[PDB]
This record gives sequence, C-alpha cells and structure tokens, in this order.
Amino acid sequence: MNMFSSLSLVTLLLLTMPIMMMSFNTYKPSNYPLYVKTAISYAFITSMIPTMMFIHSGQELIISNWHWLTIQTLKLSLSFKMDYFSMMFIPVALFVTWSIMEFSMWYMYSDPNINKFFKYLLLFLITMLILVTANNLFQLFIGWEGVGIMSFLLIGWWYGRADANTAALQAILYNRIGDIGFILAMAWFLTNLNTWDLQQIFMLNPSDSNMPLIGLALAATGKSAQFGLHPWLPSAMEGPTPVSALLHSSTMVVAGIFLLIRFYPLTENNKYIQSITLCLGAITTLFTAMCALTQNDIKKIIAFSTSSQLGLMMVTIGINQPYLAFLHICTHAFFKAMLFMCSGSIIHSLNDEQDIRKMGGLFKAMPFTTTALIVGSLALTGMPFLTGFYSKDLIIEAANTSYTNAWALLMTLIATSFTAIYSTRIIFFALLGQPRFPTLVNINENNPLLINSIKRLLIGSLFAGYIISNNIPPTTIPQMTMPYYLKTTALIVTILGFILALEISNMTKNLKYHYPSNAFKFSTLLGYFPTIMHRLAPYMNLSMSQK
Amino acid sequence: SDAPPLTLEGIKDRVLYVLKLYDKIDPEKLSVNSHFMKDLGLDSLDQVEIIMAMEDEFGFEIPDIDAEKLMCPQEIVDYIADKKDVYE
Amino acid sequence: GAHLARRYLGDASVEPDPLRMPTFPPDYGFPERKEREMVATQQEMNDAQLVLQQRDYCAHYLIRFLKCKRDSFPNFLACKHERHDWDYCEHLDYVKRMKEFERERRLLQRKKRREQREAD
Amino acid sequence: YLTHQQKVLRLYKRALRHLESWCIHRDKYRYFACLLRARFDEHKNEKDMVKATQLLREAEEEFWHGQHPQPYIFPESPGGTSYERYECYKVPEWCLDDWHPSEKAMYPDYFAKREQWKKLRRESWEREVKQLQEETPVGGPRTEALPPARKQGDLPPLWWHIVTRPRERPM
Amino acid sequence: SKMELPDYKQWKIEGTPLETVQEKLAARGLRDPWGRNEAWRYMGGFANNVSFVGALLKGFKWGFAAFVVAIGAEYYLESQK
Amino acid sequence: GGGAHIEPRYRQFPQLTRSQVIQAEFFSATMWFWILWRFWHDSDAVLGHFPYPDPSQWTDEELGIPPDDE
Amino acid sequence: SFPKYEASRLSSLPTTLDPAEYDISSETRKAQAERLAIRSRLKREYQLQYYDPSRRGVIEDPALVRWTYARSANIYPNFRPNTKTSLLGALFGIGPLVFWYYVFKTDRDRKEKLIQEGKLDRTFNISY
Amino acid sequence: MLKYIIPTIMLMPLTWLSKNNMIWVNSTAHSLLISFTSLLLMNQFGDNSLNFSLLFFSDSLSTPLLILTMWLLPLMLMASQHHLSKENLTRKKLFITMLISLQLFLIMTFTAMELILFYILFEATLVPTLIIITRWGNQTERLNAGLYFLFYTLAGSLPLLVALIYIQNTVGSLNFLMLQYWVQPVHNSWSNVFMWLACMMAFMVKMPLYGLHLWLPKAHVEAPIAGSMVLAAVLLKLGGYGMLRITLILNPMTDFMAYPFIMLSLWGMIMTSSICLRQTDLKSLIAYSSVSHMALVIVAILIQTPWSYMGATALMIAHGLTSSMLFCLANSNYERIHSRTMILARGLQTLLPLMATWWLLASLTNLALPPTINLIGELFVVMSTFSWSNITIILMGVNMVITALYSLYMLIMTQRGKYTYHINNISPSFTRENALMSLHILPLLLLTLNPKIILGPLY
Amino acid sequence: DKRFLKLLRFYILLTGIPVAIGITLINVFIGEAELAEIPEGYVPEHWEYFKHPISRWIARTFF
Ligand SMILES: C[C@H](CCC(=O)O)[C@H]1CC[C@H]2[C@@H]3[C@H](O)C[C@@H]4C[C@H](O)CC[C@]4(C)[C@H]3C[C@H](O)[C@]12C
Ligand SMILES: *C(=O)CCCCCCCCCCCCC
Repeated sequence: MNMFSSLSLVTLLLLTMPIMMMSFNTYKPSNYPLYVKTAISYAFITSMIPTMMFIHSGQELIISNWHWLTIQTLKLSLSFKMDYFSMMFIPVALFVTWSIMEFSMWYMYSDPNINKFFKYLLLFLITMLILVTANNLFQLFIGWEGVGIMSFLLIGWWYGRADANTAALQAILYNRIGDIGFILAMAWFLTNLNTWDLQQIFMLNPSDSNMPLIGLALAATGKSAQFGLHPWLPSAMEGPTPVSALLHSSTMVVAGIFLLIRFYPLTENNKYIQSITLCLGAITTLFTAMCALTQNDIKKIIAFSTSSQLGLMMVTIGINQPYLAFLHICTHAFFKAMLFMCSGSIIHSLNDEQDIRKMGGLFKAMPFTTTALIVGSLALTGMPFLTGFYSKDLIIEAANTSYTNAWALLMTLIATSFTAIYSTRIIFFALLGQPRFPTLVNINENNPLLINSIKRLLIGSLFAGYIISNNIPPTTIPQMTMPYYLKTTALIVTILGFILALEISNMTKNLKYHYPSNAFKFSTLLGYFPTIMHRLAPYMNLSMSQK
Repeated sequence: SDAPPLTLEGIKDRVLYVLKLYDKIDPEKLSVNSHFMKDLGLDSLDQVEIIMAMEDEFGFEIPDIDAEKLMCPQEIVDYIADKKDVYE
Repeated sequence: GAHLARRYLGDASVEPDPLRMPTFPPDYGFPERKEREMVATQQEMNDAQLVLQQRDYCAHYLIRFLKCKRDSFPNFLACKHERHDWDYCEHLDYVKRMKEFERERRLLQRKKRREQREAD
Repeated sequence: YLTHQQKVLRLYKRALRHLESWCIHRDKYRYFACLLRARFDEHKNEKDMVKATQLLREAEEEFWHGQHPQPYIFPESPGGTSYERYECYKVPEWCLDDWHPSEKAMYPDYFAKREQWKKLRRESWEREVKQLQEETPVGGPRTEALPPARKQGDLPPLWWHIVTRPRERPM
Repeated sequence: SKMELPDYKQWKIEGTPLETVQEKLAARGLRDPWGRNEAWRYMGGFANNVSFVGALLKGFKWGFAAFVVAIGAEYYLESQK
Repeated sequence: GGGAHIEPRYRQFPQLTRSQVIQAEFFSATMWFWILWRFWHDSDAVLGHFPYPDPSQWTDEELGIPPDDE
Repeated sequence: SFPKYEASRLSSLPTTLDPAEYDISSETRKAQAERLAIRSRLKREYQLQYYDPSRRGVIEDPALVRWTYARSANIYPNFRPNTKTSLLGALFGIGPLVFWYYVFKTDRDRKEKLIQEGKLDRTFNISY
Repeated sequence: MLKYIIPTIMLMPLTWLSKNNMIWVNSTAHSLLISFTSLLLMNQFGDNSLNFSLLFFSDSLSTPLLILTMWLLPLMLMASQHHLSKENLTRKKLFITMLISLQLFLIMTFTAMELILFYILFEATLVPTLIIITRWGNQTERLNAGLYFLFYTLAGSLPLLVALIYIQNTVGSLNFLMLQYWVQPVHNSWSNVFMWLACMMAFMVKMPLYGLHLWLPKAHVEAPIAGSMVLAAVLLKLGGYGMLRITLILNPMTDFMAYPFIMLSLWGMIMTSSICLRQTDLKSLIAYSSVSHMALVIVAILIQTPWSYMGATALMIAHGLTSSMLFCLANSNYERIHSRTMILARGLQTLLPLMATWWLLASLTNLALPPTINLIGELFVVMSTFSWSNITIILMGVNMVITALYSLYMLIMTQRGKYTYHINNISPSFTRENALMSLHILPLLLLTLNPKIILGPLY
Repeated sequence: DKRFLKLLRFYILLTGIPVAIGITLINVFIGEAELAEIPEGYVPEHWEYFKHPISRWIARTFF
C-alpha cells in the first residue's frame, strides 16, 4: 500500500527533477543529454515496481494529495488516478521513450540547441503522464493542453522552415478545435452534474449523457487526427524525425481515444456516440489507407500508416471494447515508433533524402536497418503471435461477431488488407531492388548508441506484446466462439494484402509507359481534403475579417 | 551524420569524372578549362544533359539561368564550390 | 451473413427479431425445463470484484481462474488449465445462445405453415 | 520575355523529372528518357519559327495531365526536405559589433583581420561610388548587372554582405 | 581523404539490362548518350539481391534449423517426465 | 569518430563490418523462431480455438421443438 | 481531353499556358524593360544604404509606410448616403446580431417556463 | 486607507526635492516599497468587508485591483526612463508627478465608500491620462477624436451624475454599505429604463464595449508605453468595478436590459479576434485583443452569477498583467526599430534569445494556457454561460480558437522567422528590458499557486 | 543574456534561501499548535485562533 502508492508518485516528480536543474545552476554542462535519459532509465525501474504490485493486487488507487481550490461546493486538487491504465500505459511509454531517448542523443548531434531539445522532450513526457493519471477533467484538461503546446515547439523546432510554422499552427488550430468539446463536457458535468471528479461522474450514471459524450467525440476528432480534423497529423513530418517518433506516433496521438476509454461506464449505454465514433473511424480508417495506398513520402507515409491504425482504434471503441482497444495503443506504438527510428536510419545513410523512390538496395548495404523493418511491418500487418496481431485478430472478433452497422464492417476489412499493401510498397523500395540513392555513398550505421536504441525497441514488439497479454487480469468475456471464417477472416485477408500489393508492385517493373488516373491522384493527393480545406477556410476566416 | 566533408581537390574529378563517362566526348582531348561549345565541339542541348548529371551526382538542383553559362569545368567547379562555400 | 441475408432478402416474419428475442412464451410446448443453478450466490459475486458483463452463469467457473493467478505471482504460466474450464464452460454457453435462438426461429417458421392452411 | 527558344529548355529538363519519378527504375528511366529525347529529336531539326512557336503550345497543354501526383523535389532546393531547415541557426555577420569584450577576448586573432576587411569596406567605398557613374545610363540603370574593379587593390562595388554571408552549415 | 577514384571504363552495359535499352534502341534508331553512367546501380557489388520472398525469409535457415531442435526438445524433456 | 573507421566509397557497396552483419541474422532468424516455436503449442490460435458447429446439423428434439402438427 | 483548368481566385494559371507570354513583341518588350530598369534603380538606390557601413538603423521604406498608411482609413473616403454599400455593408455588422437576439432569448423564455413547471432537469445542478 | 495615500503623496517631494541623478531611483525604491505594505490589505473576512472610515474601505473584490495598481507604478517607471533620458530635467518630474497622482486617484477610487466620491475620482482619473497620452504622444496626425470623449460625457458621465443624484434623494444615501440594506426592487417603467441606461452606459464605454471601442485602438496608437500600461491594466478595469457594485440596485430590470449588451460582446469577441489577424501593428493588434478579453467580462457581470463574478475578477487581473506585459514586450522592439509595424522586423529569435523566451512565455498565458489564472477565470465564465444558455459555448469556443490563432501568429510572425537583412541595430537585450518582463510573468503564474486571493468576494 | 540570469538567480536567493530555512527551523522546534477546548472564562486574543506560527504571528503584528 504505502510502498505501492509512495513509489508510484516518484516517477512524475522524479522525471521533473532534471527540468528543475535546467532553470537553475550551471554546475555541469555537456552532460545533461545523458542526464535525462538515465532518469527515464531509472524512472522505468520505478515504473516497473508498480507493475508488479498492481498485477498481483489490482490496487487501483486514487490519491488526492492536495486541497488546491474550493468553490461553494467544488474542490480541485493535484490528484492522480493510480489505476490499470496508468500502471500499464506508463511502462510502455517510458519503454518507447527510453528507446527514443538514446535515439535522439545521436541523430540531433547537428543541433547546438540539443540541450534545449531535451528541455522540451522531457517536458512533454511529464504532461502526458499527468494526463493519463489525472483524476479530474481540469487536471486532465491541463495535460490536454500541455501535449498541445509541447507539440507546438517540438513540431516547429526549426522555426525557419515555413512548413514548420504553417504545419505547427495547422495542428494547433485543429488541436484547439477539439478542446471545444472538452470545455463543453466540463460545463455539462458542472451544470447537470456538479463536479469534475470521476468518482461522482461514474457513480451518478447519467441517464441522458448525449451532450457530454458528443464533446468527447469531438475531442478525439482533432487531437487523435480522426477524419474531419485529420490533416495535421501527417503535417508533423516537416520537422525532426525523433520528435515525430514519440509525440505523433506513440504518446500524443493516443489522447483522443484515451478519454473515451477513461469514461467507459458512461459510453456503454448511449449508442448514438458509438455509431458515429464507429463510423468516424470507419471513414478515417480507410480514408487514411485509401489515401496511403499511393503516397510517396517516407515520413508522411508512416504518418498515414499510423493514421489508419489510429482510425481503427475508434472502431474498436465503437464496438464497445473498453480494455481490448487499450491494448492496440501499446502494441502499435512499439514498432511504428521503431519504424520512425528505422526511417531515421534510412535518412541518416541517405544524407537528407526522403523520397520513397530514392531508396533501394538496402538488404545488405543496410543489414541492421533491414533487420527490424520487417518485424514491425509483419507485426503491423498482423503476423501471428506478434505485437500487432493480438489486437488485430482480437479486435475484429466482436466487430464481425456482434451487433454492428452493415457499412461499418464494409471498410473494416477493405482497408485492413491495405494496411499491408503500403508496407510491401515500402519494404520494396526500402529494401528490395538495387540501390537508387545518389552517386556518393554515405552509408554507415556502425554506431553503438543507435544499436542500443534499436536493440531496446527491436525486442519489445517481438516479445513484450506477448508478455503484456499474460499478466493483465480478466475484465471481459472473450468471444472465443465464432464461425471459423470470421475467426480467421483476418487470417484469410491478411495474406491477400501482401500478395495483392505484390501483384501491383512487380508488374510496374516492366518497361511500359504510365497512364494517369483520377483515383490514382484522389488517393495520392490526400482526397483533396487538405489541398482544399487548407486554402479556402483560411481565406474565408481571413479574407472576410476586414469587413 | 558524423561529417560529410567536401574538398576542392576531391571534387575536381567529381565534376570531370562525370564527363569521363560521356559518349559524345573524347576523354583525352578534354581539359579542365576547355570550353564545351568550341573546345569540345558540343551544343547547348548537349550541355543540358551534362548539367543534369551533376544534380544526380551531388544532389542539389541548379537554376535554369545559371546552368547555361557553366560552359567551363572550372565554372562548374566554381558553382559547386561557391554554392556550398567550399574553398580548400 | 446467411442469417442476415435470409431474414430480409427472404421472408422477414420467419426470423425472430434479434433485439426483441426472445418473443414467444417459454412454455410454448416446452415442458419440464430444469432450472439453471448458480454456484456463486450474490455474496460471492459481490466480493469477487467482477464486471457485471463478466458475471453470468459460467462466471462461477471464472472465479477459479484468478484464485490461482493471484498466488501465481510472479510467474503467469501456472493457471493455464483452469482457464479452459471457464472458457469451455463459456464455450457451451455460446452454443446455448445459438440453441436458444433456434427455438424462437423454429416456432415462427413452423407457425407460418399452420396459418397458411388456416386461410388457404 | 526570355524568348521561346530558351522556353524550350524549361520544359525539356522539367518534364524529365516528373518522368524520372514515374520511371523509378534505372533501366526504365534511361529507356523512357530515350523515348522522350527521341520525341524531342522529331522536331529538334524543325527550324520554322511559326511552327516552333506553334510546336510548344500542345507540349504545355500535353504535360499538364501527365504531371506527377507527387513530383520529386531535391532536398536543399525550395520545397525540399532541407528547405531552409538551418536558416534558424545561420547568424548575421554584422552582429559581430555588439559582441561583449570578454566574449571577444576568446578570438583576438580573427577580429584583428576583420578590421582590415572592414577597412577596405570603408576606404574603397568612395571610389566605388564613382566606379558606377561611368557605367550608369541615364533614365535609371538598364540592368542590375555589376562590373569588376578595373584596377588593383579595390573590389567590385556592392559586395560586402555576399562575401561575408554566413556559411551553409552553422553547426 | 585521397578517395582513390577507380577506372572510368569499369562502368559498362555488357551483361546488364542497360544495353537491353541499346538492343531495343536499334529498332528505335538511337543510343543512350550515358550508357556507362548508371552501370553502378547494377555493378560494384549490387548484382544479387533477395526479392520479396527472400526478405521475409531473411535468416530463417538458422531459425528453421534450430526450430526443429527446440520443438523436439519438448519431447526430449517431456518423455522422461 | 575514431579516425574515420569507415571510408565512404563512390558508386560502390558500403565498406561495412562483419560485427554489424552478425546480430542482424540473430533476430532476423529469431524473428520466425517465436512465430513457429509457439505455433506448435499455440496451434489453436492460428487455427481456431474450438470448432464452430454448423447450424444446419441440429434437430427439433435436441431443441425440443414441437413439429407442425404438434 | 486535357480540359483546361478553370482559372479561379484560389488557383493561379500555369505560366506556360497563358497566351499572352508566348509572343513577346514591342507591346511586351517595352513594358518588360521599363520595369527592370525601374526595379534596378530601386535596387541601386537601396544598394547604397545596404552596403554603406555608415548606416546604423532601419531603412524607412516608402512602400511600407503607404501600405500601412492606407490600412488606417477612417473618414477620408466614402460618402454617408451611398446606398450601394452603406445599407448592405451595415447589415454585415448589425444583421446577425438580432439573429442571436431570438436564439438565446427563445431558449431562456422556453427554459423559464419549464422550470416554472418542472419540465427541465436540474436535480443535481448547483453551479449557476 | 490613509497609510497608503500619504506615502503615495510623499513621492511628490521625493520626485522633486531629490538630486538630479537620483530622481528615477528614489521613487523606484519607495514605490516598490509601498506595494509591499499594499499586501496588508488581504486581511479579508468571511462575512464582512473591511470598513475603515466613511471615506475609504476595501472588500475582497477591491484589494486585488488595488495591489495591481500599486504594483504597477514602479514597472511603469522602469520602461519610461529610456525614452525620457533625452528629456530635460524639469519635465521628467512633471510626467512622474502625474503618475503619482494617477495612482493616488486610482487607489482612492477602488477604496471609495461613497458612490459619488467614486464618481468624482472616476472623472479625475481621466485627467492625468489625457496629459500623458497627449503631452508625450507618439504621433502628430491630429485624428480629431475628441467627439468620442465628448460622446463619453454626453452618453456616459453626465447622465450618470443625474442618476446618482436621483438615487440619493429617493433612497436617501449613496453609501454602498447603506445600499446593501436599503436596496429597493426597481420595478419596470420608462423612467427606470432611462435610469438604468444612466448607471451603465458610463462604464460600458470605458471597458470598452464593441461598437463603442473606436477610441481604444487610436488611444494606444498614440499613448506612450508609460501611458498605455495603466490604460489597459487599470483604467479599463474601472467600469467593471462600478458595474459590479452599481448593479446591486438595478434588479430585476437588468433581467432583460442586458440582452443588447450581451449580444454586443458574444458576437463582439469573434469580430475583434478576426481583425487582429489582419492588423498591421503590434500595439493595435493588442488593442483589439484587449477588447476581446474585456468583452467576456461584460457578459459575466450582467448575468450576475456567483461563478461569473469569480471568473470576472481574474480576467481583469490576468489581462491587466497580460496586456501590460505585451505592450512592454512589444515596446522592447520599439526601442530598436522605432516602429509599430509588425512586419518591418522578423525572426528576432535569431538575435534576441531571452527576448523570445518572454514572447513565448507571455503568449502562452495570453491564450489562457492551463492552469494559469488567464484560464481559471476565462474557464470559470464559460461554464456560467451554460446555465444561462447552452448555445453560448459556440461563440466562446470560436473566440478561444481565434484568440489562440492570432496570439501565436504575432509570436510566429516576429520571432519564428528570418532576420531582416538590412536592419543593423539589434543590440543585445538590456538588463532593464528583461527585468521589466520578468516582474510581469512571474507573479502572474504565482497567483496560480494560490487562487484564493483573486477569486472575488463570492469566494 | 546570460548575465541577466545571474541577477535573477542570486537576488531571489539573496533572501529566498533563508525563507525556507527560517520556516524549517521554526517547524522543527516550534512546529504547530494543537486544537484545544475552551476553558470557561478564557477569551483568547484575535491571533489565538490559528495554528501555524507565521499565520499566528502575522495576525498579532499586522491584521
Ligand atoms: C552533487 C553533484 C556534483 C558533483 C561534482 O562535484 O561534480 C551534482 C552536480 C552534477 C550532477 C550530475 C550530472 O548532472 C550528470 C551525472 C552523470 C549522469 O548524467 C547521471 C546524473 C549525474 C550523476 C548527476 C548527479 C548529481 O546531480 C550531480 C553529480
Ligand atoms: C455474412 O456476414 C457472411 C457472408 C457469407 C454467408 C454464408 C452463406 C453460405 C453459407 C451458409 C450456410 C453455412 C452457415 C455459415
């Protein structure tokens, strides 16, 4: 108990101690970059001690450790919600962060402001952890903005690049829009209900919670980059790759779904939210892949490749799977973030080249890079027993074997195969074929530090996702019984994506001229949603402002 | 990215070696300062192809206006040396 | 969906409505139905700390799964066999769920022929 | 302006790049490149100015529906991956003046030569004014081209910042 | 530093598809002006490369060989109780 | 930076080292190790947990359904 | 085939399809040269200050000031009884305001009666 | 309340008798010192306010505004001395004297126990401002904006004088404490509808109110940095003070008269926010930005909900700290490029590292970053509108968005950009400049640690 | 730019450091009072209704 709670709160305060050392003193320069990493390394250990106790005891502890404010009949505190999600989502985030931690200590050697770089990387981590552990909307709101702001600087690290300034505000524009539902939700729980503490919210079990949940639906629309407020998520790839690896691949993007899960007791009864959320992911989960089938940017493609995974997570919640969707969060983060780092290896040896068509001949010229690229893809595509398959097979269970919209299941599998399609298009140019990079060879990855970074993040997907399944205790009645094809439909359509893309990929070798096609451009040009909605809408708001 | 250094002496053959694979030139007649149109008996349309190879060779675009005047290998070296600020 | 297809693309009346199911009397010619017991009374479920959806008839098996799990710490591969007892017991219920439906399906299909001749 | 003769090139090189990204594969690229250059050599000998003027409208009306959905762009060039990514680190030279003394004490040697660099930025300035007043047409200078210094020891006017412009990689 | 640049006649089209363009160019009545330019994309140590099938099967020989031993060891470690 | 332990080439295969190539095969070979080393004992997962009965193979008596006359 | 793009406010035409520039006659040669020399003279006029060591300050651009000056248009132009824009322009600034007048008012009038009859839920409402 | 009035007065001999070169220091040293004693005014009581005598008194609401004013005089001096260094000795004493009087009127204003006395001081407070704005103005374009201040007296002050007098004859007294107990139900009549307009239109213009704001954008465009700070930090806040107090006697008439006022803001917020994105001036952009935040307060006061008043108090505080810092921050560039144009200078983070840190710092709290008081109040008010009306969230959401859009833009346009090549006088940040910003940002966050001191009287 | 932080760092610490020390010293040795009942006939001062010493003292001296 005491030991469990006490040792748990150290991580949030422990992580902040290096930050307190940046605003004060000048004792030891040139060593902070390692200082932070070891703290996470140490933090991870203190993030695993709660792991043991929680699994054995399942001790969900809400700790109110202050009396901040008090209005008539309200009270705010700097409390934390030590429960399943924090105990199980924190270890993964640090694990990924720990990998990314040492990844960035090498890639950004070209930045004199590297020390500043870490002055914010550690900041975001703090806010994200506070967000998930938050017991109240307000404190939860704070993290909802910290991720919003910490992204602003990290997104726009190179403030000179016009893409950063435009993209950074594009996301901030969207990120703020999502909060409209968030602030609305607080108002409703303050008017109809009377508090922002989840204890009262769940226990009272609202009978008409359409409005508060509708705000939650909007919250995830922009923050998690769902369709309708999606375009910004790819836009983050105009800046540092390590920055994209954590914020927009593993940590910030998970915010949108997280709130719905954290309000699981309320979301169950109202199916109005479920349908639109179920449909919202449906339109997004394919619109991301449908667009992604022909995109030609290594970093953006990964963003779209991440987008579809996120788009499907909403469907997982849309099918009323509270704790099963949670797994998809951790499982996806491992490799995809590693893929960002792997994409870093490609960009490193390429000396600032990113076009997918300017890559190849890397199977043996990039042996280590080739090593982990397939696992993430195979795990991403749903290779059995791998980190991504567990969710992919499990998640498709209820959706295809429980009450769901007819059209909802339609795009559910069409894009599912597309998930593997671009992976083959990627590993093809990335690894298959003879080299196509510029004449001079800058290829070198005999860097021990990165190998440590790749080592740590290569292992987790292979084994950690498998391990994570065992310890977690029962919370649901698994639908182990279903028609064999439905149980194996993923096991049926999975191989189709590789082959179908392989059918598409190899026929392009032949020396035959090309032919334009509208759909080839509709998906390639992002469905024209960004190309249009990011011209007129700025023009409407601004060109019409003067009058 | 450790260090991608650049040296004028090392770059010397990089511009010239590009010409060493051309199928419209005798390698031995070619010189460091040889004008392409007259000394090498070439044309602007032929000269366009050489300029393009430098972009695949080194990896950086070339403006249309300044591409034409680079009729001397030294000038091409000057463009590469001067644009990247390489002096030794 | 064969069942989805046959219902609407076929005659709609024959198939019981999934939401309203069950919709016919329990004793529609079904005599002497043994009761379904509950091993774990209200007290045990309350103290078990289980999700209501996680609570059902088969849940009385589900209690056995974790009891070993808690003592199984730190290892996790010690209570595997106990799981199948509940899961297979869960497996039976799913078939029952399928069997429960048919008694509602048969009556609607059978009743059509009886009424068809009642007015043919 | 710029004449149509040079306007031919502006599609010759550009059309290849979209074709280049379309070609992808190396053997395809050269072969298809030969296909394009062969088409150029269909009319390369055409010396009819009316037709040569008229043999460019369709080409531009032909390329629009062949342009790449995601055309490739070089890193350092505008719109590329490294498009001004390091402009945030490049620092103006003229700010050297405001350096604090103690800070300047670290590099006594370098600043010593600068005083001579600025020296010819001052003394040479006066004659640089007249140096353009013989190459100065009335009605405003016709073009922005500049001459060299027709003597020894001076430098072509309007040169200070470019010569002292920072380097590509500040770090 | 010195970056010894090898011979410039090493790059060639013989035995590689680069000349297959030349062979088909006879019917086209032309020749690639840069025939020797891009011979490296198939020369210099890039002749053989495992295709898609090989990529997934990278290194599976050793794991496949060791996999059979591991599964059998269960029988070895289980037959004797 | 140990004195340029890698000397870059021009239009050539990289000047790699064996050590980097070594560990690549371990996990790459071990990649399928866990996939199949558990397929043998987790065979149900990739090939169904339990068979799903075909509905058409049921009977009224097992469902206690009075026939039309009954 | 290749349906020519419809020129739009938000999509400028491609440079190599405008018929104006294909032929460059005196009617275009004259204009092109004049702007360059005019632009050159500005560069020359600006080139002195930029490359003159003496200056320590910020150039007082005459173009910028006028651009800023024109923005602060207060009373100098425009006529009071100009029906083209006064009536309609005034609507954009007074029209939507009344629209909100009924929006919120109707609900509050609607809301109040429900409370007077208990037709709205407030059982756990305090913050007001 | 005398213990703060006389020492404020004593600065005048100190501003005058002092030596030539110690004029700045002496006032700065004590002025900072006086504020320390100002903190004593936080001895509030749960049920009763603090009633010293018949001439002054400060409740919970009054004190936080008092602290800001006293806390703000030394900061105004710090920025001032740079532009005044060239001025002759005698005038500097003249300008400095006005501030001391300006503080004197303000501190007496918010503490006034009698409304007419408040009315008297209210008019007096303007006089020092006009001299400061006019005598040391930054422009010579003769805008001829007198009609607005003539309109102020015609539609504002002068009607207020009659209503105040009428109340005393009818009710029998204008002491707010008496009003608490002799307040009578103001039934509906055309006369009262006229009386209602007399008690509020006077304060609406000063807030200001959308449509009636034409003076504020042109008031800052000319007022020096010393004049600007008090205007947006204090003078704008006068209206809310009286409006909160005066509205004690306008019920139930306010239950319907507020709608034309409420609609002006509810829609006024968005209009101002959008135009800022089009503005071509660092100060003017702040001007309308000032109208934005002040618009939120007007809605809070009129609806008169227990949460509205709590949130309103901080909005005046945070905005006063916010805008005041922004002017100083913006006026930091003015000390180099001597311009208000926002596009004349760009990419200043390349040359003013620590300056950009303030810019990012200040802008963060401008858009109500959590948990700062900028958001505690603003977020307090948004919830209150929901009980009054659920639809309001649309406009508040839009306003927050655009307020988040332009706030970062101004930061983006200047700091996050490429340096102006021709500019050659970007000297390193001075100790005074950085010090001034630091005094602003720091306490602004500190109050977030303890919100119980600017929660208003309802807490 | 670096120098400014020298003043900000030290000046806050010029009396910031003793502030915690003075508080900590009092807490360890004087600490905090404990609630007691009201013996009949004992009417405390105004400052005798508070627990913390600094809070207790601040009442008597100023408020
Ligand atoms: C008290 C100690 C000062 C020791 C000294 O005299 O240098 C302080 C000042 C410098 C600090 C260290 C530096 O920040 C970096 C050290 C090496 C690793 O980064 C881990 C933390 C690390 C171990 C730190 C521990 C502690 O905070 C230190 C050691
Ligand atoms: C609909 O969701 C699945 C489409 C396939 C329907 C199956 C039709 C053929 C087999 C029906 C008889 C066997 C029962 C599955």
